[PDB]
Amino acid sequence: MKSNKYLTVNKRLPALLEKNAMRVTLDATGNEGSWLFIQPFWKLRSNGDNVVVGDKVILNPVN
Amino acid sequence: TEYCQGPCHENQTCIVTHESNGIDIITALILNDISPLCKYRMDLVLQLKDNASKLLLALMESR
Repeated sequence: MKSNKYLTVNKRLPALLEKNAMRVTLDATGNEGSWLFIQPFWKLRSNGDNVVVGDKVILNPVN
Repeated sequence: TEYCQGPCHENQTCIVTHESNGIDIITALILNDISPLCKYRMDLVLQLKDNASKLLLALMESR
């Protein structure tokens, strides 16, 4: 909210120093890859279940 | 249940006024659904709910 930018993951971009890691930054308009899937990494809810407030969600990359 | 499913009048007080949350755990058993168990197999969660309800009924009886 403060930065007014959307967290977007540039799949084809190395990180600052990681050898084989992807880059995630804040894009002001979205590169069509800014879709994140909230999978149930908490292991409590199930696919399609309401995202429990405080649940250990998994914001995995989509693109 | 079999402890207090009769009008024992003692085990019921012993259980409700317990500094363990167990009386709350029975309520949680009734209401809250067992997320991993229920999806894979639904009969056992039903049995748990039925037994919890029977225990709670046992907890009042002639009071």
